[PDB]
Amino acid sequence: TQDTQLIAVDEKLDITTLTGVPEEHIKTRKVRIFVPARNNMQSGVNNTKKWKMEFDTRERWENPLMGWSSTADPLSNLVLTFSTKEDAVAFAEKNGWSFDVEERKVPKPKSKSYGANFSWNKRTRVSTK
Amino acid sequence: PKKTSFGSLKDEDRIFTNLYGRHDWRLKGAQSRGDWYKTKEILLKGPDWILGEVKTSGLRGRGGAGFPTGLKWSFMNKPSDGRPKYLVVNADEGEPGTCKDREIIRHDPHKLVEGCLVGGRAMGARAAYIYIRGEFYNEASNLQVAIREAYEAGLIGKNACGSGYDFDVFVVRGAGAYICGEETALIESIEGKQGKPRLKPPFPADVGVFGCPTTVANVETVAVSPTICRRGGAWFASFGRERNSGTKLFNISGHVNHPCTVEEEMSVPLKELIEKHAGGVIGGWDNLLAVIPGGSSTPLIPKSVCETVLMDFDALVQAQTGLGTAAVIVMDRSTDIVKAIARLIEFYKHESCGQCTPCREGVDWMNKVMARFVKGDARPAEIDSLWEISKQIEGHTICALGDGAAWPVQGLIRHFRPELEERMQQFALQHQ
Amino acid sequence: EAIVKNYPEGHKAAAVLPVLDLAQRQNGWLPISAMNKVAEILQVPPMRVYEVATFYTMYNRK
Ligand SMILES: Cc1cc2nc3c(=O)[nH]c(=O)nc-3n(C[C@H](O)[C@H](O)[C@H](O)COP(=O)(O)O)c2cc1C
Ligand code: SF4
Repeated sequence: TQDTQLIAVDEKLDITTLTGVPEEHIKTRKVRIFVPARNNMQSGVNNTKKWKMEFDTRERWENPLMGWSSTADPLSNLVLTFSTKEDAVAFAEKNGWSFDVEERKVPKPKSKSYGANFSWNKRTRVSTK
Repeated sequence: PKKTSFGSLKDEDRIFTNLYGRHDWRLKGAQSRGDWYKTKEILLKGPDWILGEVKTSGLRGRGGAGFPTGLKWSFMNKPSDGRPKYLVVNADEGEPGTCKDREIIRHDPHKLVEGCLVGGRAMGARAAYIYIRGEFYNEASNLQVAIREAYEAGLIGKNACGSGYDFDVFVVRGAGAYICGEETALIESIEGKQGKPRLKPPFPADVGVFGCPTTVANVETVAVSPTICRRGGAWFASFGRERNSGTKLFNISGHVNHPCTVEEEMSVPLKELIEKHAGGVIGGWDNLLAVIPGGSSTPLIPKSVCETVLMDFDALVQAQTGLGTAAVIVMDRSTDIVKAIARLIEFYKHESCGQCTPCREGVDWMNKVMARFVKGDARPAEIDSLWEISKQIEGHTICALGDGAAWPVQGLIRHFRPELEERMQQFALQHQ
Repeated sequence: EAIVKNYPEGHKAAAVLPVLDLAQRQNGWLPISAMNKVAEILQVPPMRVYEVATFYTMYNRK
């Protein structure tokens, strides 16, 4: 139905040599994927709804001039977004970075009722509003 | 058929026979009037019977509520879960113009305690928590010596009137706040916590004081209950009109010759009420500039509507206001309506418990901007901003104090916008 | 004691209103020591007494 001289190719993609990443950056660097935990200073939620990948932090020395934050690894302030973790891990393997996986932690739904603020015998009765 | 006019309530038909302190307010005079008559039979007849006659009489909320007493008291007919069912009676009366509860309680407390006994028998309540505004010290002292006399006579307490219903009354002081008149704020105040209202649901029915099933009531609401129970719902249903039936203890004050509080049949036009009882507004009917109906919470009404409208909840609703607690306050021509509403909303700002944002912030904002209005420092645009702020306050507050403070502003704007405009024009002209 | 027995057991802090008012009845102006004494009498945390002292009218703190 889509005849274009199709060929079964079982082994996974090795686009590594195509990407141009240097050997030690494609080998030594370890990237982890995760859902970023929300800033506890905020109650907003729509920042833990994506799968972001980031790389291990490297040396950060202070230059002699003003004590700036000169670094050497270019892939330090590089974070990639992904809808589902499967896409992220596929990208990681096909690129060739050693990857680490953390499962999407989500808040457990707790039973909440205002009638618990008052009680006849339960300890849950509040003492101030 | 339908009673053509309402007014001149029969003197023997007035429920509060000692409203003016003309009779012995202790047990002897109360029983001479007819208090504590047929109680035994009333408890024996049952909560279902009492609830039937409270529906037949058809009392809308006497404490400025309007909800029928029938279903409100039927909310306490479900089988007891084990928690101690209680009855609560509210007696704050901090509302500008409210003086009837204080008068009845210092003059007819035995009728009140008989309302609590009969009502609580209907309610399935263990006892009554009769809460008294702390400023009314001698009034509480009188009601409780009356209560002690009733206890000595055995009418209230164990086996009340020889019926086995173990009802009781607890006299509760309050360190003073109009917000304590709100039913859930009352629950909170009597719970030893702050007088901040709680959000419903949980309604006061299932969850009340200490979490037990309770139900609030006005002093007048329960005080009229025993007499109408002894007589039957026909007496209350006869007076007044449909829905709004019976009698209400009207309070009259302001710029009237005789600022009195009198009992009168229900749904009576104001034109008769102010002139015949209060000696007319000082300066004649012409001098009357405005009248605020029951409670300052209800918006003020110009004289163009008061002379025709009856004093009944639905008609005042048609009059763009509410019936409230029949605290008719009259302001004459010499009265500065703007400054009067200024002091009124200043009282509201002083009484806000500050729980929810709309009340706590908007009432203060209104106080400042409207005091500027009273002085005259404003642009004609700010009237619309004040109206929109009044709308914002309405409906977004935990309790109804927000609504009761927003409504007077709405009435003032709607009925006296040009007076505001000329005031601010004069303010613009005087300074150059 | 009379104020305490009026209220159901378990919920006894509800009596914090009269007793503290009772303090007024014997002292008028209420020192911070009066609030602490009422708190220790009613087995209620001191600031729960401070809240009702500073939120209602009268209760002259000066
Ligand atoms: C701010 C505020 C103050 C109130 N003050 C009183 C009051 O002083 N007396 C009263 O009977 N009801 C007062 N109420 C109404 C109560 O919340 C409750 O609806 C009423 O006591 C029921 O009376 P009823 O049982 O006669 O219908 C107040 C409500 C609000 C929102
Ligand atoms: S309107 Fe809100 S803030 Fe104001 S007294 Fe009622 S609950 Fe408290």
